[PDB]
Amino acid sequence: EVFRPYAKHWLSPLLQLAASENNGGEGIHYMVVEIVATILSWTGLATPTGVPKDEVLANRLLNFLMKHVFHPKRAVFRHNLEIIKTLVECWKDCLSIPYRLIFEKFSGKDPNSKDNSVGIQLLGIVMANDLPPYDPQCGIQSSEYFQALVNNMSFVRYKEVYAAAAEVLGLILRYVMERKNILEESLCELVAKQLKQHQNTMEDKFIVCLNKVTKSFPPLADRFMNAVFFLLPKFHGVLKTLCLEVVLCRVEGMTELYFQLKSKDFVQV
Repeated sequence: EVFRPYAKHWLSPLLQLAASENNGGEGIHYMVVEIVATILSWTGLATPTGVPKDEVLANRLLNFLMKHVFHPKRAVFRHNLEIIKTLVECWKDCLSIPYRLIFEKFSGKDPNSKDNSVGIQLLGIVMANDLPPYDPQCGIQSSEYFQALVNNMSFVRYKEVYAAAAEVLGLILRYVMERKNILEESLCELVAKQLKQHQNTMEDKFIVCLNKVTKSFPPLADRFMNAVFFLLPKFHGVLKTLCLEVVLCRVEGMTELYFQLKSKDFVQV
């Protein structure tokens, strides 16, 4: 409260101490956690984008944050992602997005692990405010950048990679087709191709992926819902709720639909 009125010129030095590498402890440690839990309780009175030095310090802050958010045990990991989410929902204006570093997380070709996931959850964090990935500035060669992201659904060992992956590609398609873009169909037919290849050996993976996409971008199901009509008696149990939920996704555009739901024996289910 000594610093609650007098806070407007009190954001640079603590962020220097925070985002500096030498900080008395590695990782997102207790000092920088209480720094961010302090400074984010300054809404309205304080704003960082009035100087570009605070912008590059905020980029350095979130960059070092990105360098250290794994921390194997679960509760502090969710705490790390909570700190990330709070920063990019409070400040989020001078924090012009550092891409070209999430590629280093989700581009890990080891198809027997779960190390790739942190970049995907971060990708959901940065995206589902408003913001699109693949800025023109980051030199990633877009096809590779999106191909390595969309390959993540054959990673069928842990759910934490591919469930989150399909769930954020739904958000990708939703944001890139609410407003216009050239780069839409290059990814839409890409994720269509990925589902087209993965759909034929493992079916529950296909149906969970389609469920997660239809959470945010509906109409991709129509080119598979006829095959979901094909496999409507092929599942029984926990998968069936998601099986019927992808049906619920596309009903209002549909026309006949009751002959098919009838012919797959609606009364007993």
